[PDB]
Parts: sequence; C-alpha cells; structure tokens
Amino acid sequence: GSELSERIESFVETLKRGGGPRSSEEMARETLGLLRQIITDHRWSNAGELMELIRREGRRMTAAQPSETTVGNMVRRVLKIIREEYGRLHGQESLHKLLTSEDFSFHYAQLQSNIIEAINELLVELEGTMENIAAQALEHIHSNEVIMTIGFSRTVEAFLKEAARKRKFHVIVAECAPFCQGHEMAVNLSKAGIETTVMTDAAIFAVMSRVNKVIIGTKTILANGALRAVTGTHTLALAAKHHSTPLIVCAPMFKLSPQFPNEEDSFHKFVAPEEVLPFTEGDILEKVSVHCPVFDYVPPELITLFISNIGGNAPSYIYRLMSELYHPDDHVL
Amino acid sequence: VPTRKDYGSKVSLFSHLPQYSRQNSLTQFMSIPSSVIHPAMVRLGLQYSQGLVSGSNARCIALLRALQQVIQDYTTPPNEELSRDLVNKLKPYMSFLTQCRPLSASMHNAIKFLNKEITSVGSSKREEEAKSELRAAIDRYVQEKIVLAAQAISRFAYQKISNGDVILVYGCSSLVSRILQEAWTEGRRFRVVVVDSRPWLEGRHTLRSLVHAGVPASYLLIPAASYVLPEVSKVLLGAHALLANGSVMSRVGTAQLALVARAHNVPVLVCCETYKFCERVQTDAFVSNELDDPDDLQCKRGEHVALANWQNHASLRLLNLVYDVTPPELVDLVITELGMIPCSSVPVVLRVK
Amino acid sequence: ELIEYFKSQMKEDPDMASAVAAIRTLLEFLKRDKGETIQGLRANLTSAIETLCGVDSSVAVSSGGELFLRFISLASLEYSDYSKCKKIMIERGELFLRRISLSRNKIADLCHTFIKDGATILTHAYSRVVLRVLEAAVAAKKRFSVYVTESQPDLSGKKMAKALCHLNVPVTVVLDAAVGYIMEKADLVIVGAEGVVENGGIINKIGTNQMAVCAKAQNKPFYVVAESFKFVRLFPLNQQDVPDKFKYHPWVDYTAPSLITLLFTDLGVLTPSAVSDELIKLYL
Repeated sequence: GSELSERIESFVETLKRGGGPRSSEEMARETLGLLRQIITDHRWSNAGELMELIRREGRRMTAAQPSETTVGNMVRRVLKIIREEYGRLHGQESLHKLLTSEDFSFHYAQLQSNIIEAINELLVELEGTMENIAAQALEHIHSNEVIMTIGFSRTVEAFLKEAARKRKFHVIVAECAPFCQGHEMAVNLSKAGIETTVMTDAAIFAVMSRVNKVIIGTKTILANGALRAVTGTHTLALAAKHHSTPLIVCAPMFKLSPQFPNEEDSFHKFVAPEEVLPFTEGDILEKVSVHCPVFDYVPPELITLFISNIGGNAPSYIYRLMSELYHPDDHVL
Repeated sequence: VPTRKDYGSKVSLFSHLPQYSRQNSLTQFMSIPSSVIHPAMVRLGLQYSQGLVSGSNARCIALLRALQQVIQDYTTPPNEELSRDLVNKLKPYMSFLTQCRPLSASMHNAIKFLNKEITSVGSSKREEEAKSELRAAIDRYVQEKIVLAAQAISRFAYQKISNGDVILVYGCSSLVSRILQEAWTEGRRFRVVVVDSRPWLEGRHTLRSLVHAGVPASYLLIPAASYVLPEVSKVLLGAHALLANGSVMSRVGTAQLALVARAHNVPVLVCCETYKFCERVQTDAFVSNELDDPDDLQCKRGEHVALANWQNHASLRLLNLVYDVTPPELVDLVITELGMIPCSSVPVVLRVK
Repeated sequence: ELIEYFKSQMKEDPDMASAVAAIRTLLEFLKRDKGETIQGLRANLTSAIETLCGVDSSVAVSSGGELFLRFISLASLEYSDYSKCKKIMIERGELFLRRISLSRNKIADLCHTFIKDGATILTHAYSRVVLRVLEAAVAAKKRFSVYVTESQPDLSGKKMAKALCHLNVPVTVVLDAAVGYIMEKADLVIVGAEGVVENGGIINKIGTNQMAVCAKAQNKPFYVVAESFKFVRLFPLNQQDVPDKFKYHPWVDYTAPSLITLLFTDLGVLTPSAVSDELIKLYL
C-alpha cells in the first residue's frame, strides 16, 4: 500500500526539515513501528530482499539526518533480529571462530511472524528503559551529596526525582549557552523540593571543587565507549577528571551506535548563528565567523560508569554490549 | 524476631548504614530452645555478632555448614513442594543473620547459588534424595570454589615471585598466607613486610603464621607504609569482592595502600576467586559499607583514655569503617583460578559463568 | 634437525611476516608427519616450535606456535580418531593460512579512515602493517606528513622513509632522542606491535614506551596496528618482567595498555580491554 510510502516520506521530511519526536524514546518507538509496517506491508520471498530493503530504508533515513543515530540503531537492531530468526529457522568474529572454522536466499513462511513477535518484545522493553535506569537511583546517591548536571535530560530528571523521594541532596544545573534548556530542568526539579541551583557554564569549574558526583546523559554512545553529548559536556568531563570526581552516564540500550570517532567535520550539529550572535548586531556580521555546534565529543577515559536498563557497567566493557546488539556486517549499513 | 537496635550517634555521611554494639544481642528476646529460627542459625548469628568468625571464606564455609545442617533437619510439610517451601523457609534465617552482621559478597553468592539449586529441584524427586543431593552440591561448591580454587591461584602466583623479592602484605588473608607458604615451600627465598591497622589488628594473624613457616617477616603499622615502600618489590593484597566495574572492595586499608604504592612504582597484585565476583558496581565507600562497634576506637595511652566517655559530647562522632573501594586504575594484576587476567576482565568472567 | 632451513627459505617473500612463515612451516611438518597418535604429534610440534623460536627470538613466533597448539587441541576434541582429526586439521589449517594472508589489507582498509587530510603521523620503525595503512590512505586521495624515528639499534626508520618516498609521501627522518621534540607537531602516533600481552599492552621496539609516554603527556592519540595471531598470554608487571628470550642492549620492550588508545586488528577496531576477552574465550 502507498500509505506506507506517505508515512515514510512524511517521516523523512520531518527528520530532515526540523524536529519531530522530541524524545529519543518516541523516536525509537516510531522507528520500530515504521520498520514493522515495512516488514508487514511488503512482499519478500527470502530474507535477503527484506534485509536489502530495510538497509535501503535505514540508509535513506540516516541520510535525512546523520546526527539522529537512534533511527540507524533501530534499523540495525531489526536487521540483527531478522538475522537471528533466519539462523534459528534455518539450522561474531573471534579467535575461536578463526581457528575452528552463508546467504539468505532460503524462504520460510512463518519466519516473518516470528520476526514481528521479536520486534514486539523490543517494543515493551522500551517502556521499561527509563524506569530500569530510575530504579537504580538509591544505589548511587546518598544523603547530603552535591550533584551537578548539564542540560535537560529526561533520564537524569527521572533519576533525580526518584532518588529524592527517600534521600535529600544538592543538585546544580548548568544551563547551556546556545540552548538554555537547563532552566526547565531546574524548575522541574525545584517543583519537587530538591534544593536545586542554577548556574552558567563558565562557573562549571568554579564550583567543581564543591561537587561530590556528576550525573549526566547523552544523545548516543560510540563503540569505544566515547560520547556524543551536548556542547559544554567535554569541559564538564575535564573538570571532573581534574578533581577526580566520578562521572555517571544515564543512557538506555537504544543509544549505542557501532560507529567509531572517525567521521569528523560532521560529528557536531551546526545550527544558524542567530542563537550565538543576534541579527541586529549591524555591519560586523559580514566579517565575523560565528559557529554554533550543538553536540560535542567526550573521550571514554573521562567516564566512570554507565547506567542502563541492564545495570551498571564500565566503559571498557561497552565493546561487548555492541557485539550483543548489532552485527559486524551492519556497521556501515 | 525483634529488629536490632542502633547504638551511638552515627556520622551524617554514613547515616544510612546500621551501627550495632557487640555487647548487646538479639538472643535476649528469643527462645532458649529456638523455635522460629533454627538452633544452628542462632549459633551462627551469635558467632557472627561476637566476632568469633571474622573472615571472608570462613564466614561462607560456616554459613554453608549451617545450611547443610538446616537442610538435614528440614522436613517438608504436607500439601507443599520442597522447591518453594525451602526457599520461603530459608529467608527469615538470612534476615536474622543480616541483623546479626551485614552479609559479605561470598555469603551473598553462596545464598544465591543455594537458592538456584533448591529451585532447580524436580517435583518427582524424593525428600531424602533431594536433601542428600543438596548436601552433596554444597560440598562440591565448597570443594571447587574455595579449596580447589586456592591451589590454582597459589600455582599462578608462584611464577610471579622471584628470589630476593620484598612482598608487602596487609591485614589477614587466607589466600595470601597460603600463597606465601607454598611459595616458600617450593623453594622461593624472599621476605614479607606485614602491614596492620587498628582496631582489629588482624595482621598479627599473618605475622605469626609466617614465623611458624620460616619466612623472614617484618611488622609495621599503616601510617608508616610510605617509609618501607621504597624497599618493597611488589604488593600482594587480598580482595573481599571484585565489582563489575573493576573496583576492588576490601579491608579499609587497601585502596590507601594501593595509592601509596603507585607513587613508588611498586606493582600492585590482587588475589581473589571467581565466586566472589559481584555483578553490582560501586564508586566509593559511602554508598555501601559497614559500621562496626564505635567503642573499639578507644585505646589506653599513658594513664587515661581520651575517648572514655564520648557519648557525653554531643557533637563528637566516632567513625569505624570496615570496607573500602579501590579504583581499577590502581590495580595492575588480578590473579584468579582461570589465569592472570587484568582488572578489566571482571565482567568477562561474570559472563562466561 | 634440518627444519630451520625450511623456515628460512619460507621467508623469501619480503612481505611475509615471521609468525606466518612459522605457522606455514608447522602446517607443512604436520602434513609430512607420519605419526599415528595425537600425543606424539603434539610433542613433536612443541619441540619444533621450540627449535623455531631458538632461531627467531621474536614474540610473534611464540604467539603463532601457541595459537597452532591451541588450534590442534581444539580440533582434537570433536572427532577423536587422529585420521578424521588429521584431515580436519589439514583443512582448517589451509583455511587459517588463507584467512591470515588477508589480515593486512583488512587492517589497512579499516584503519586508514582515522587519518585526516593535512595530518601529521609519527612512526617509530619499519612495519609492513603501518606501510600498508599509509599506502591505503594515499590511494583514497589524502595528503599528510610522516615523521619516522631512526631506530638506532638497527636502522629501520630509513627503510620506512625510503618506502614512503617511493610512495610519494612527504617523510622526515628524526633521531631517537628527538621524539620529545617533534611530539607537539604530530596529530597521531601509529606504530606496529610484535606481540599483544593479556592486559592489552604491546611488546614493540625499544623506542616505543618512551614515545607512548611522551604522547600521553601531550594528549596525543596513540594507535597500534597488529594482527590477531600476535595475541600471547603474558603479563609483564614492568620492563624487567619481560622474558629475556625476547629482549635478546635490549631489542624489545613492553608498553602498558594505559597509554594505548585503540587497536586495529583483523577482528576490527578494539580497545585494550578486548584482547584479554579473546584470550579468555579461546582458553589459550
């Protein structure tokens, strides 16, 4: 049906033009649903044609917006799911396989059904991720503790508001200069009585000597444990490393991207310079170069822990989690 | 079972941890012939409270023996299945043991393994057969998780000890003492520097254990560790638990020793078995620790005791920590029964088994 | 016996590694073996690995020998006949030798992406893997500069500089004592490795640890390119813990994984925390 075509085109233009789903969870949910509708409302005899069309759709979606990595993550997860289902109904690279050792043209009828059910489980796991990070609040926050967070993150907000119903601590929010979204999080935290404080980015280091723990979130996580966070987060990580302050990252499993930090000159998202320098400045705008990057790169050695729906892990283990979610042939997509 | 009462004023930073007194106990409000709690469990809890069993593997062995005795004295009621009934019955015992003394990581792992073994019991299995199989499984666990797991670690740590080495140990550890004794018996010639700390002073348990073996040993306190480290070749430390993030949870004087050893270019070695590996993580000794009896910090220096009556002063707090956490960057080598693996391979061992 | 002459004549291809030639010799002598038991075969091949390591003191030869022994022990667990097992071992060794020869290009095509335009790379000595990575980037229409250390023990940096000049790449030769001088003018450090230890560090030419320390002191990324058959289960606690059979003026030294950023193997781009994972999964 052409309804799927209209849906795909509308989603592509919604990603390419502006912001659609304003939360990573809803973005992943609609991505999974659109991939399920593509799987159902299409004719594919074998798994090869289905994998090819899914790869083409994911490629065009990532071409619509390269920074929105959640769509590509969901596409690669669906591809991996199809791969397990095909391998199960039929009958990673390591040293053991290199010492003790394939095409998808075969056809199966019920296979598609199975795949659907598999997608189904992933769907439910979504509505757990947030709370699966929140329920681990009291295990990482003790009473009378100073905590600093940057920007607006729903996961960190839920973490703090769940750790505050039984403990009482100090929270400091540093608003980002281009997009001052820390004020909204500060108001939402003060509405629950958590003794929240608001500050700018320039003071992040100034008060860093009086902070016991830093808890942040991110847009996506790279394969080596690095981070693609909001701008100003690398400075926060450097300040936490200077004072040996532990840095905790709240991120679900759908924010893991198999890509490595080798796509420079496009890693950061550049927006109009109106946010940094206004248009009413005058004739100086013709000789001044203004750049407003939205995201920035955070190295893995500046991170202490990763909290996800499966629990607490170290960055030096992220390489394993990727291998448990995506296939090495779907990294380039 | 009445809950144990708190003693003294706790520190504000550690106000979320229970602080008990060794003098008072719960057995005052229980039956002399124990009915709700098993008599073996009551004896084990009393020994844990009085400090008669103050180790890590010894506590696990005592708990497993008490559980074997309880299973032997267990009788399944009618209309009930053993798989659920035994699990529901063993829960108040663990609650009482935790009330006596906070459980260790080895005890938690043993409890989890026993609960899994009991839940994995078939329905058609007879009662006596199931009890005997559970006892045999506990015996095999004790054999291949503590006894057989120590010989492999002793054999792996033998090739890391050379003639003329100066090994620095801390506190009392069964694995470290066994490794040193076996290395001296094999033919290695070295000397050990024993480090101790107040108020337990359990390092003397190792010192007199080396003199009886023939190893030349020295003795000093933890504030004088930076003085003897320039002459130390390597540092052997014991571990109570290895967290899933690589951090080492051990006696409070472990992370400090590992930090001071780094400033002197002394390699730090950690010895631990694979059954003490925890899937949980921890970044500091504030989120999870144990507050011992604060009256143990009192010492008689000269004629009087400065902390004789510390409860009279309102703003005076006495902190007596038990455990601490060492970051993975301060640990160089971790010796297990599977081999000499780095401190970052803790989740891998947690994933294989 | 007259086995080392077959290994020396196996290295007539100047691009073939030492571990690859050792594994080829081991497989050839396994094919030509006339034993009828698996224990005798294992003993003969352990003795042959010892004889081969007696000639070449490289860590790669020992790594390849241990890998071959592990492959034999793994293939001898399913069939338990020594004839079926022998044919399966021959086929698997042929496939393994065919797959190993494609590791250099697999590392190059995956590592050349980390090199930007107008960058400045720093290399220590002559390495075929680094040379392949550099020649795979110039084929992708990229321009950069290379600074190669002289490697005073035996002049290997001059050979690398001549190769880069033949490949039309601007290369400047620096002294072994000037590494701390040009470190501020480099963007990344790409070096080879003769053997990857359990903890993730490397065992490379003597002038590698100081360069890694200087790069860490200036926040310069330190990349290491090495194959997978160089994974050895060793845990050196310091420089003196390295066995003397590999250092013999020392000819090799150890670099801790705390100074290494990433590793580029035929298994992909890994962290220093992934080598121990593979070594544990292999049960070497």
